[PDB]
Amino acid sequence: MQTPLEELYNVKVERKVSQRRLEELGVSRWSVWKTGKCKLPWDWQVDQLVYIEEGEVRVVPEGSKRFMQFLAGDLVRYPKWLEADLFFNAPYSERYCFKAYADD
Amino acid sequence: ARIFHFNSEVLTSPTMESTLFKAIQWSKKFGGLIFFDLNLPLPLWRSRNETRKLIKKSWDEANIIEVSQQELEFLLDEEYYERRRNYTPQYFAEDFEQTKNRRDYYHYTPEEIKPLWHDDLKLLVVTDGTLRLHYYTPKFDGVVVGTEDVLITPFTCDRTGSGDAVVAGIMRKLTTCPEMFEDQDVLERQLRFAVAAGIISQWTIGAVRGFPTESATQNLKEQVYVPSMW
Amino acid sequence: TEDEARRRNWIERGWAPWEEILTPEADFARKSLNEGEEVPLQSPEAIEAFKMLRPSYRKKKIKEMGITEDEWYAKQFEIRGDKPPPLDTSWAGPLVVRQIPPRDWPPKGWEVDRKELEFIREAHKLMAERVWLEDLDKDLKVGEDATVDKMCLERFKVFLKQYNEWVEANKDRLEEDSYKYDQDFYPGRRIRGKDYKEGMYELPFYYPGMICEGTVTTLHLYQGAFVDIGGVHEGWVPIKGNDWFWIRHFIRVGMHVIVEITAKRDPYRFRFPLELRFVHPNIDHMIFNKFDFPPIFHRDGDTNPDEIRRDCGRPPEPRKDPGSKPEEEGLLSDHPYVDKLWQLHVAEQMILDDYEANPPKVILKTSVKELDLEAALIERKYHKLRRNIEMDEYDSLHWRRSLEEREALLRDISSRQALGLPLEEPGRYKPGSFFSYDDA
Repeated sequence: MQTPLEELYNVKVERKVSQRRLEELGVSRWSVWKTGKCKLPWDWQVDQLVYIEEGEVRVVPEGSKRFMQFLAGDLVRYPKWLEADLFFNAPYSERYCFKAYADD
Repeated sequence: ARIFHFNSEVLTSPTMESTLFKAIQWSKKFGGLIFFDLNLPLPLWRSRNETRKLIKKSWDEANIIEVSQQELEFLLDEEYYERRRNYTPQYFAEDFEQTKNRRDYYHYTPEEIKPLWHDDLKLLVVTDGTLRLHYYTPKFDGVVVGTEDVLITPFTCDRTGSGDAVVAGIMRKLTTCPEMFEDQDVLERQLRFAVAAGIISQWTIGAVRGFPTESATQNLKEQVYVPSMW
Repeated sequence: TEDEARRRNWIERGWAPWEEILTPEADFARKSLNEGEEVPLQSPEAIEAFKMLRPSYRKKKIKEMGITEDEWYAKQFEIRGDKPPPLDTSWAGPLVVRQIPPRDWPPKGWEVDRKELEFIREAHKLMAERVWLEDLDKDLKVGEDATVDKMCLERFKVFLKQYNEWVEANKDRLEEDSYKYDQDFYPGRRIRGKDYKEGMYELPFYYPGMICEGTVTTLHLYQGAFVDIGGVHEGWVPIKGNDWFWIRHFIRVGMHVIVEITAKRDPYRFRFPLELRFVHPNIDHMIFNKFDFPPIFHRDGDTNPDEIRRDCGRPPEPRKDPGSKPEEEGLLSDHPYVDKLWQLHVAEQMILDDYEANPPKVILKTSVKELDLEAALIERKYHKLRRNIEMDEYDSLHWRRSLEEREALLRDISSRQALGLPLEEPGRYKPGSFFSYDDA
């Protein structure tokens, strides 16, 4: 359809995050997750903040024919109750943090 | 001869094309009418523009022209009429008849036919098989409703040559009923004879083997049509 | 009894005694068959219906009544039965309005001066000002004091300047999109072609809360009344079913009404982008059948049902409840990339073996350029292996990710249970009736 997937699925993105915002979030203390070329299905049970440090991921929501692309330097907030397949085609590295209600 | 008849197959030969236009000159000098039965061969279906240039000279020399529905749409615009047939209203039909989803028997307007009309043309006939015979004259136009039944004899039906029987039936009535050119009611009644001849021709394997006689054609016409349409 | 069943058919099944305009033959059939099979007709209705079987008798009857034939043809299309109590619409005080720019200006993807926009947006705080009917007299401006130049409309005029700039730059594009997406015109679609006139209001000119004067143009038995409010889209008052049985006496085509905009929606997704309610006449007491959701289009690019329902406000597709609590499930530690590492591990080991020796089926091609043979050969000559250790560290990262989600989930559960917030996505998971080696 005409509406982008990020708007439909409430995937908040902050492409090209400044270093000041990273330190406000305390990204340097976040855990590290990395992968190579693979496919990851996941259903988010809580909100997750992801800061991509290397590579890119293409996110295909359940039943979708389109994808959302996030690149290194982007800060992504995956919403609670989201079901999607994450696709990687090259080395990928990220720092993540799961957020409960309130929190951040 | 009062009617000179030829097809477009002679236009594929350089020798016949030169010979054809000398025959037309003699026939017109002696008062004969020129009947162009298009029947486009395989090469002439390649492109509209090349075919129109190839047939234009012979088209202009003809007093009577018979074309099929497919040939006419190919010569004018094949995609426009294909889109026209495939149109379906989104919410509701424009009239009750459009709800029945019946077969398309579109009657071309004389303004659509205008690029193909010339001064010497007396009668243009567009054949949708034996189902419809659209006729066009300088004064009037209309359609003759016909029919077909090859499923009545599934093992002997063969449509080959039925187009020739329709053309032969037209020429049979044109020579003996000269008022067909000027009287619309007379023209429609005589064209139903050509419809009947085409129907019978489809009931036999082989074109020549299955061509019908006059009495058989007249019998079928009176059986198919109500007496007021004879 | 034959009072609750009739009421049940009206309320539950939408029954209404709609008029049946019968031909003389049909009218005679119903009046005569009530008497018997082959009997002398006795009732005055059936006797008269027998006479009416001849149109010559009807013409004689019409002339004796002094009316024309067409008037008689129109008298048969008359509503039978009793009439509803006539409407009595009372105004709840005077109609007091402001000229407030729509809150949603400008449209998405259209750039305007943000300094002018903030000047425009100042008028949106005027809705908080209180107005009392005991006060619309103290300093009322009338006559020569109420000319347009005397009024402060500066913030609305800046909106008009931006609106006209947007109209002149997007008018042709919007009409082109209407032809691309909408094959046939229908009330609620964009007026186009010869029917379009310059000066028709575009959708961003309207906003909920506006009061409009318009005329009724179309009545639909299953949809409602469509009102021309001076725009390129007609407004829509939702009325359907049995309600039209009485409402048809008051809502007629071509009559002038006063309407209020209750919702404005995207015309690509919703059939009727402008939703209205009648202010004058007031027919709130006559409307009983309501639309659960506004009707939408199902278009060519709509292949995912979950995306469609998010474009509108419709619930998710229900599923059977799994019957298991997500916070009580075991953690996941199998990193999806491990299966790829295993293939690379096997490819390196079989290449090393060849180096030594000669110095239902699924096939997995492996490239030599994605293998690290320099480290493998040193490990081979030195002798789990490095690749096996590499698989465990990827598993540890995946296990840590699962652990942190579960820990956040446990806190999230306690907060939601305390504040009465849903644990599962609402609409999802409808209930029932809705549808050893290691030790050895």
